[PDB]
Amino acid sequence: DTIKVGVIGTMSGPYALFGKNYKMGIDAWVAEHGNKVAGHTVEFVYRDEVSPNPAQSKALAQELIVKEKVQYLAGLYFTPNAMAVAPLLQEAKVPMVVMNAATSSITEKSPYIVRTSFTMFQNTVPAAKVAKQKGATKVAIAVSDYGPGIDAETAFKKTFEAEGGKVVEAVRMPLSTTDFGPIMQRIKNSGADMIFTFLPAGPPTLGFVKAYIDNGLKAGGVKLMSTGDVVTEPDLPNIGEAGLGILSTYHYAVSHDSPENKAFLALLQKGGAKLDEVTMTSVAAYDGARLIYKMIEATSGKSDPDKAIAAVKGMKWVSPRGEVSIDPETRHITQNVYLREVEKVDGKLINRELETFKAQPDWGLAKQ
Ligand code: NA
Repeated sequence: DTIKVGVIGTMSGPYALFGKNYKMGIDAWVAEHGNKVAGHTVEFVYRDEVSPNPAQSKALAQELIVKEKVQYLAGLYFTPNAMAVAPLLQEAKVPMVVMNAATSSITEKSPYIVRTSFTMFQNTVPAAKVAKQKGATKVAIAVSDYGPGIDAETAFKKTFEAEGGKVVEAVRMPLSTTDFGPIMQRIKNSGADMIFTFLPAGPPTLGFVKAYIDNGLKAGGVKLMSTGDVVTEPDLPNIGEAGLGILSTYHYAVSHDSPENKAFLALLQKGGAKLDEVTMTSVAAYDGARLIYKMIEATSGKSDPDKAIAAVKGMKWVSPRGEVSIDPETRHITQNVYLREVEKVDGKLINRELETFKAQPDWGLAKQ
């Protein structure tokens, strides 16, 4: 009668907050909705992804399938880890609800993947539109050198150049980069008036932003446009008031002003989470738990991945982030993308949402 769900996330190490947020978001879901579905108890089992390490995530998934007999897998912070698990799913008859990894093609790697996070194209196409609206003419792109960074670079170049913008520099930064000073010097030298950047949220984003400020680019009038990965709320106090004014596009802000988001923050606090630790992976986990409960109801708690996936395709609901749906073609969450600016409101640094771009699909797949 117990159905287990195996959640793989960054539970320890440099990215620990992001995996802790999967547990926070699932705990919030359970605080509201309970742990019973279709006459079964649902139990979430957590395993630690740690870092980009495909073989490790493959092995964790296989252990969860064999030893824990999970009916569903979920989580996956890093793209390469999600890619390692994807080819297992159909033979194992276990769906995977991706709660972060954001490279567009992940959903194409199995019929049994559904994604409740975001894609890089989805958030980057609005960033390029806003860059043009804000008067940028020459942009330097700097992205981490792996799947989602390459998607962000491609999306920004294509969209910005179609708007008449020029990309004057494009740097793919190794994931291991910790000293960002030389990159900042290269950007200065390029004469770009704006930077567009993505790095995975965690130490790389903190380092990049601090170098952008401390090397004087921000005060020198080189504006920063990022995806929201680069300015996650728990790092705003670590950047401090020097981060005021940084622009980003993203599908979720802790400051989102809606009744559903206010209720979600209350549930996070009631499930045991702290507000200044809340990140985007919590909302992807909360919505991913909704989809898992729907799949269990649709299948009466029996393993039947074809019926489970069919039940979530086309589903529409109001998330804490805004109105969302699962596109049946891509199995990716269609959602608003917001333009935000780092602001201080009632003594707190937040990403204030200034503009909405409604109902964005995964632009990386939508024109195929
Ligand atoms: Na597809």
